Amino acid sequence: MNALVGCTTSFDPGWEVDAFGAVSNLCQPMEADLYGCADPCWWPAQVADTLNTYPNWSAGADDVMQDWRKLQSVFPETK
Amino acid sequence: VTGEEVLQNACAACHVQHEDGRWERIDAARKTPEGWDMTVTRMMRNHGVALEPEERAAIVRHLSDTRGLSLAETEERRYILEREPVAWDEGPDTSMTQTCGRCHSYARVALQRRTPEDWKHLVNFHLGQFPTLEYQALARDRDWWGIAQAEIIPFLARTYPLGEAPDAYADDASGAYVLAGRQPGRGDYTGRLVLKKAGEDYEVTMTLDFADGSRSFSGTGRILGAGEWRATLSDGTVTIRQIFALQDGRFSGRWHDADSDVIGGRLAAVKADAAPQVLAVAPARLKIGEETQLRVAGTGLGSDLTLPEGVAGSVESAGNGVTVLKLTATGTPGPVSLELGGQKVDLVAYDRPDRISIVPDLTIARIGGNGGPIPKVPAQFEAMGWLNGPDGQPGTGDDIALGAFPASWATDNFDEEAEKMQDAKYAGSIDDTGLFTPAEAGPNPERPMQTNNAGNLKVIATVDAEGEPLSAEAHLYATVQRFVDAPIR
Amino acid sequence: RDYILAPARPDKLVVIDTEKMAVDKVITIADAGPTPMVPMVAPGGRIAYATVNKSESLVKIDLVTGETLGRIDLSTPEERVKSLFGAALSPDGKTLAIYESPVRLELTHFEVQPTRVALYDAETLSRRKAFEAPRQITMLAWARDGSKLYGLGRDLHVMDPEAGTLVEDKPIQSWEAETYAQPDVLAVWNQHESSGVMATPFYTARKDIDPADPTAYRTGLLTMDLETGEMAMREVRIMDVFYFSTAVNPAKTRAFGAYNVLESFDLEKNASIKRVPLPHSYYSVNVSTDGSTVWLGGALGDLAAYDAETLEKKGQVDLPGNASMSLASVRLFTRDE
Ligand code: HEC
Ligand code: HEC
Repeated sequence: MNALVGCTTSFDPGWEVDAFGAVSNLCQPMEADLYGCADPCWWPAQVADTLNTYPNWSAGADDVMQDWRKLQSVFPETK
Repeated sequence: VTGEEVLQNACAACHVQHEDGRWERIDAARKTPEGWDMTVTRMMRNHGVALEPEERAAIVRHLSDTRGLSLAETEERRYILEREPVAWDEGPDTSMTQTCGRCHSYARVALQRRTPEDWKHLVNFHLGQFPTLEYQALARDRDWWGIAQAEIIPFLARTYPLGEAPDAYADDASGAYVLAGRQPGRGDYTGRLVLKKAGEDYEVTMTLDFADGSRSFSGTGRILGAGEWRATLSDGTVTIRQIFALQDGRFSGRWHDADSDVIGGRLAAVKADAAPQVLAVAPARLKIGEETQLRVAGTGLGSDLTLPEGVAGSVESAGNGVTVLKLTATGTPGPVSLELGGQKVDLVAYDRPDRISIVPDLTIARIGGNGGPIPKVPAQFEAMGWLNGPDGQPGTGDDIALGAFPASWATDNFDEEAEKMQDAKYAGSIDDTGLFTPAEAGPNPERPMQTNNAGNLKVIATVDAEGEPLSAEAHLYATVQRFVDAPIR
Repeated sequence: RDYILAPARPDKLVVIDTEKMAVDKVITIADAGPTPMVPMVAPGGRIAYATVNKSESLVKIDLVTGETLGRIDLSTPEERVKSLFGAALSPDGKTLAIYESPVRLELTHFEVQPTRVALYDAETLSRRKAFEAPRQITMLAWARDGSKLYGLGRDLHVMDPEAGTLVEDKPIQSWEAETYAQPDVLAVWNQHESSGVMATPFYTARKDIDPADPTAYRTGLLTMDLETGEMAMREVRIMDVFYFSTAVNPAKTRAFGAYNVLESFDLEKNASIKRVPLPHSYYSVNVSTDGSTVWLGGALGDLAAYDAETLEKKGQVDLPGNASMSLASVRLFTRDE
């Protein structure tokens, strides 16, 4: 998705979109694939990689379905 | 605080300054202000480099001022700096696009220049910081490390050599400017930009005048390196960012909502006292046989108007960066030009558009809010009109643009699968201005597998009059939040 | 008697009693965050090992007392080492094989180092050997006789642990190249213990069929038999869905794959038997000793049990606090009643 600037093109199954050009093959719900993406830093440009760069990013959110609101964006929110 | 100070008091703790004066790593690369911001941020985050707000800003500014790119070196890649939502990103070939543009934009790569050895260090940084990189899709399908050493590193070295940093802007940009541009979803505007030097920065106020009203924002800005202008302005609770290029006393670029960079506008600005120059005319189209108001933005335009065959009219007002015309086109559709103050003004006469397209035609929106710390990311769409042109060519590389047209907007499922899931029902809605607002983030217990309010959608726009067979579609992915983001995506 | 050893973030290993369908014991590990990755159970079901601390360390724990008996830290000040998804205990329980992806940390730059396989004596947790290994290897698995160490990379790498060498490569990337497109294999789940067969689905396409046609894409199954030493790769169905991992039953007659659906395959016919939907995405798959129950895990914090024949859900065991298993490996072991 050269038009989807900033999204990943590594579909395992992907993050913004899946290999089939849809969103139904992404984790259901996304929270179920969130740590699978985070822990091995599979999409380090979209999800915080706890393997090296952000080791404590998921602290306090062991129950991802219940505590997803605790997970922060690592970008101070700017341009 | 000065850059030299931070280099000696903070950076020197690990970065060796060779006898020739050059610093290890630091003097082997050149990049944009946003690029240097990201590097310094990583030093603080990954290597515990303690920096106070003033020190952080000083070193990033110093690097941008002494080791930045020229404006020419950013050509074709400014979209990533401007956070332009309507863009396309790719590398020079399939190999580089897949290898270096699959996580972040390839633009992040193309906006850097380094020595061969440093490009080597950069690639080692990637596999060292992200060891699973070689296990991911598009990497586990090949000898990633072998190819990185034999092909990628030499390609980067050969394609983006260090070269030399350009001289920093050395004039005084203070003064009053006239501007013109447009904001997708709202329309065209004219206005004023006023700069007042204050130390090494500038006090700045930007006033946007739309047909229905005006608003002013005030803040601070600065010129980084050869010509990268960055400023933050506010009005009430609203804050915006300006990402402009300054060259030959003229600003050009994009500004956006600080809290939602998908929302913003593009403009050009020149000194208010400048010689006759047209910045833009709005509208740029004339509906044949219909007298219409036209605002020609620019400097010293006056009221000397010379009209061609198919158009008659007059000047209603002039001054303050805008000359208002009252024209009426008659004849066959097509390009039409007139002169005002000796300057050419290009318009397009037409009875009805041959078709309309949706811009962007493929994009995303992201769920957010719902008690979480990540806000929703909307998607703005606009219905553009076109004229087949000379060779008919209903949709080819020769068509004539008519501009954005008001329209009715609606969303629907992209395909049968999306319809079964009822994506259009939970993914959000689009308003009459073409602005799509996504749904709340988090698992939704109402959907199967309690999945998120994501959706595979289609955006449909319908415009007006004559023959009235004008409809276009866009592909919209209402997707999930991103937890990592950066100055350059 | 069957038990499951499942990792739970940020620092736990949970022992589940499959018969009681309840938690048996919760082991807490120090300096283990963000989550244990690859757990292993020694013969007897009393001692276990697990990589932790961003895969940079490994601990030996007593499954009954819950105490940490020893620890191995792979990293040093000048070299960061990741075991990623590679860590396996020899069948005789005397030797640990740990994958090592290292990077040398210089003052202001990184230097990627060649990947290695390190052998540690299990009882003393002492580093005994280290030899260069191919890159891109995910799982490491021992031959049942303990004479070979297999590494799943761009090809199935057969290494001689005693000599510290790569002696043979079983083709994966070049498998039936005249007929099929290069196999796409994503596998990081260690779950071959119940069958002695390390298996993973793989994706490919018929080269003589229009790539624009969905009928071109096929789902294959790769099975590396750790007992016979033979690897088989074959198409099992036309690809309409994706599965993250697969586990083979003790009888070696069936394989089960999962992600958003659960599907059983007949290894004698190399065809699909049945498919059922899942309440949420799962990653891991294991099979009980008697081969009647399929266990799904990973992603969230619950282990789901399904009947191996009807694929009807039998029950669910929630980990404490619903702590996520992420992509960590979930093992199934036994204890003499
Ligand atoms: C030791 C604690 C450091 C201090 C203080 C600073 N830097 Fe650094 N830097 C350090 C390492 C270990 C590395 C290599 C790994 C990495 O994160 O890249 C670097 C690298 C750089 C680079 C090159 C990065 C690249 O794009 O490849 C730059 C441009 C850089 N460092 C700049 C920099 C500045 C400006 C610093 C003072 C604020 C500074 N570093 C301090 C370690 C350390
Ligand atoms: C995903 C696994 C990636 C791939 C493949 C590539 N890059 Fe990357 N890159 C990635 C991240 C997560 C980051 C941000 C790291 C941080 O914390 O700062 C980057 C950054 C860069 C940069 C900026 C570095 C700096 O100037 O300090 C550059 C120049 C860069 N990346 C280049 C690059 C190239 C050339 C790649 C192809 C080999 C490439 N990246 C791949 C993640 C990923």
